[PDB]
Amino acid sequence: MLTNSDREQIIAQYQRGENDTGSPEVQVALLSARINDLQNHFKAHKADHHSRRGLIRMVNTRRKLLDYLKGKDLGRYTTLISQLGL
Amino acid sequence: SMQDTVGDMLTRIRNAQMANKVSVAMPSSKLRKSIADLLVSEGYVASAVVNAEENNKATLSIELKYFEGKAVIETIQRFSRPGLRQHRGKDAIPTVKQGMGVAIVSTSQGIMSDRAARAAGIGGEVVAFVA
Amino acid sequence: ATTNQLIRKGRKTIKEKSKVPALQACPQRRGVCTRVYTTTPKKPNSAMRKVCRVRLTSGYE
RNA sequence: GUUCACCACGGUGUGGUUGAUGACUGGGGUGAAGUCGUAACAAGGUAGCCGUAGGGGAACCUGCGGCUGGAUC
RNA sequence: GCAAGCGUUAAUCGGAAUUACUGGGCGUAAAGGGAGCGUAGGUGGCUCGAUAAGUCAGAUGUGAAAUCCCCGGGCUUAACCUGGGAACUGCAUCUGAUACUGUUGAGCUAGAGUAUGUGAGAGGAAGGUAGAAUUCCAGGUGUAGCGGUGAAAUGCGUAGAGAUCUGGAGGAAUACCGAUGGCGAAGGCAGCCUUCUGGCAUAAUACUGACACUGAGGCUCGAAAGCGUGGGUAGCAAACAGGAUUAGAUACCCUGGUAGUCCACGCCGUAAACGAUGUCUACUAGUCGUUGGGUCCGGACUUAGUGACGCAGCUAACGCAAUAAGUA
RNA sequence: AAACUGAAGAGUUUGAUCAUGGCUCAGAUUGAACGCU
RNA sequence: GGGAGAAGGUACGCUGUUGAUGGUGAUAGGUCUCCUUGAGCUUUCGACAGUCGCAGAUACCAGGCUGCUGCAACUG
Repeated sequence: MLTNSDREQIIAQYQRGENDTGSPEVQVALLSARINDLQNHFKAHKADHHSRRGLIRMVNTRRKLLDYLKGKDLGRYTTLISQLGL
Repeated sequence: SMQDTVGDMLTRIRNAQMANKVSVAMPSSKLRKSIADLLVSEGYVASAVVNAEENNKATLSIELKYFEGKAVIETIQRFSRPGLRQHRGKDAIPTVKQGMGVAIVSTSQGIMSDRAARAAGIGGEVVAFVA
Repeated sequence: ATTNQLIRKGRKTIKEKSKVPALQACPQRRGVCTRVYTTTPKKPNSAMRKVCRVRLTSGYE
């Protein structure tokens, strides 16, 4: 999983201000890193169905946040998914 | 979640009077205060004062009345719910208890009783029936 | 049965068919007797009731 | 007038849908003083029921899992 | 009782609130999808504005005549005819209003989320290992029974059983703990250990600022049984075989026993998949337990679960009753 | 002046009951048919 | 995968005009070399118009095709 050291590094790169950690950009960035990290766990444990329900949840959460940005600030959205490759 | 703020207000009043509570309190709003103010002026509740709380929040406290140990508001039902809004013209306002009750109507001149809307010759959204 | 559910599906009552299909919504039909017999009624009571099997002008027998 | 173009009838082939009929066959129902049993209702005399599988003249039986809409405890 | 008609049949509406918009239901009478995620859609917090689409009002045009209803007028009355109204819910176009819905600008934190610290757990996946016990194989002791039943018998045993001791093989399940205890969306999940991994609970601060709820189709997961291929196979055990019981006994009971049960990868997609109770909100007497926290002073309080009662209320009744079947 | 006036239930499941729920009936109507007159 | 060329249809010669296109590349402009233009030759497709016959895949050449059913899986 993601450690504290790198988790704070993604926040520091997607900061919308001083130690916010709550903006749609930082949340989507945190979910994106977490989702990609779990791709290694599910490659070795594909029968893990109870953990995968958790993975879908943050995939669903990330989609809801991206929908919110697209409706809120289009420029903030097209730029964010350019960095995250979504 | 909560999707009927007006219905929540009436439900709080309906349950509080069923429980013989002295007063009922809830987070405030201009629409809630406007209906609560009409209930005061119609004579169904004692008073309704808004207290400004912190974090730009407010509390609307309504003092209830009881007559011969029975709640003054015998029935308070919601007519125009969010799932089906009810707007009526000046001649289609449904009366409550043959004029005894109040059909709270939201007109372009604000929240007022059905007898007031007919006197003003104006329709609106029939938001509730209180008797 | 919400408001949104009623404006999507809607109440559909069903009309009953005629209990006398051979008449074809006519008060009377003429026919030709192909058999004039007698038969016994159902459980509660007993008799020899007279029945005629008739082929009607509507194509029903 | 001739000829070409368009075109109706009509013809040809191959499919689709649908009605009536069809030896035989499947279950459904009704009908008497039938034949075989007695599956369920009481703990119905092996608690019953659900899903599934195997078996059996027939109700049904048995296995696995589940339920109480199971009495006695 | 009707009467120059009266009955019957056909047909429509009614009664039928028996498709319930007005105006019904879904614990047990028919009826909650097995559970979840989610698309379209439906609905949606607070405050200050803008707009006026919905909404409301006014005006104008139109809504043919007839019909219906009201006030009259002519047939001797009536049916009939007829004058003027009213109505024709509507549609269009302007004007006004701005409480609500719609569309928008800005702002807010109370719904929903994020970061940080602790905590509990049979949550999931992959490996490893431990101890009982059964079965089998091989020996030592030992001799006439063992097993089973309500009784027996089949069966096993003088080729030495059963019992007892010592070794070896193998598979499956994990006694006690153990608990209306816990975790999981449901299905489900119990020896112990490591690895990978999901959610939840909890105090405070910081942050985003309605990002929400539900959800047709869709997708995912989904007990047991069953199917495919490949392994394994101790116990139990469908089928099957025998012994009984019986009138019969394709059963119940007895002795065996194969598929299956176990493993890997895939199908199947169903259960009384049940709380026979969809999900999410807010509110409404109380009492006593219990699990994981937290804060105070052995108690007290507050949370999120999980139970037993018990008001009001609801219910045909049973009964439910802050984990509602109450109020919305 | 007026057009603004309108709403009934019963029988039948049971030893009896309440509920549910179907069936049937009493009303009005017709370009009607048929029977008697 | 197939069945399937299932079945069954329409056009087809010559003459003239005309559109598109692949190849090779002389002549020029910027060393078994490279780029653009492209003469001549050549390729494959169309359209329109006319014309002759009984007949235009004209000769030789060159599947007949369907329905039911037994058997064996098939190539061999």
